[PDB]
Amino acid sequence: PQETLNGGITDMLTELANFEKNVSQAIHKYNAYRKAASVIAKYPHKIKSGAEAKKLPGVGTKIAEKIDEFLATGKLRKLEKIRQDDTSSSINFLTRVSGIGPSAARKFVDEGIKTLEDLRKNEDKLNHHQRIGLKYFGDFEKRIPREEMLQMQDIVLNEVKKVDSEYIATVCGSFRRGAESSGDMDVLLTHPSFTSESQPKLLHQVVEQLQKVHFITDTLSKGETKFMGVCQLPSKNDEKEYPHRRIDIRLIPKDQYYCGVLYFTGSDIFNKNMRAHALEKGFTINEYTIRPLGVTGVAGEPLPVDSEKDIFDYIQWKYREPKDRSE
DNA sequence: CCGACATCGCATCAGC
DNA sequence: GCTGATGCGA
DNA sequence: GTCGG
Ligand SMILES: Nc1ccn([C@H]2C[C@H](O)[C@@H](COP(=O)(O)NP(=O)(O)OP(=O)(O)O)O2)c(=O)n1
Ligand SMILES: [Mg+2]
Ligand SMILES: [Mg+2]
Ligand code: NA
Ligand code: NA
Repeated sequence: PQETLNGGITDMLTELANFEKNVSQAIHKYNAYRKAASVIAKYPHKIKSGAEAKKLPGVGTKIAEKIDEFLATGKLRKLEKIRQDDTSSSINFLTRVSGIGPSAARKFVDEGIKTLEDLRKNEDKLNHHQRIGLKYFGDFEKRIPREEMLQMQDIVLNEVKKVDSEYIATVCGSFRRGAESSGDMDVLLTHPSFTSESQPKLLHQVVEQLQKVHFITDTLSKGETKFMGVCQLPSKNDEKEYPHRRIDIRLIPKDQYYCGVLYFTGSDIFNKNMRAHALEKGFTINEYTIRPLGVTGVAGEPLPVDSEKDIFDYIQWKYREPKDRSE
């Protein structure tokens, strides 16, 4: 029930997580540190020893050692040192630009480019995605109040039906889990003339419409089944301008619609725990189709599903509402 | 001691 | 020209 | 880094 309880520790693991991801390029250590931080964050006691923390799932030998040091000194020497290392701190920060991953960030820092200022000086060395992530650096780190999400949802739902009233658009992600604020907007899309069976420009025409009314402002990537870009709420004539926001639109076949709603509603860790738990209950689920495993796991055919708890029963879990799907 | 920890679409690079 | 590998964010 | 084969 508390961030403050073991906050010194959970911050330590979060920092260590980011450096593995961005500097050491180890996505699973990043995931491992996060898991440890999470379960420790829900632990309703103030941890007194590393042996005490090791008891929790996700916490093992090394993190136990790290906790002992922190508790008996108040610092982590490995972390103190990596904090003050110019190269490692520069690589880490640069990855906060959308489009710049660990590879490119390491590349830029190697040739002397270490700040936003240096980036804004070297546009020739940037792909289109990166120029936009740089441009809207501040805004993309701002959270979106649910009030604005509802306003955003209004424009989207309106223009979708305006193109063709047989479309269905569902706003998923954290917004659908009911969160008070979101980091971006996720839009699920479907149309009767697109199933797992076979109208050519379904995604293009929705996007084209949203650009027409000046909702979508930039395009990070776009194809037949998926769009990633930037959007903006129009301002009140006297009042100031809104931040540019990240938006993703994806086109999913209608006959697989609900599995997509489940997945893109999330959450992140929740989907990992469902697909890790299907493999022990003789199932295997992705964003398209839950399939009943065979004996050695030979994957049967795509079942029917006409609501989200259909899936929860196949897998035999209690139907948790979206608001309870953080993990 | 050692591999799994999920897989996806799209931009861009490596190379025939 | 093309296919495939990689990086990236989800 | 953690878990389990
Ligand atoms: N790595 C990831 C990231 C997201 N997802 C699914 C669950 C996420 O809810 C859904 C959308 O990703 P997302 O926008 O990045 N996260 P989410 O919407 O949950 O929260 P926010 O960042 O928006 O606030 O993707 C996933 O399965 N694996
Ligand atoms: Mg979201
Ligand atoms: Mg998103
Ligand atoms: Na443990
Ligand atoms: Na980034």
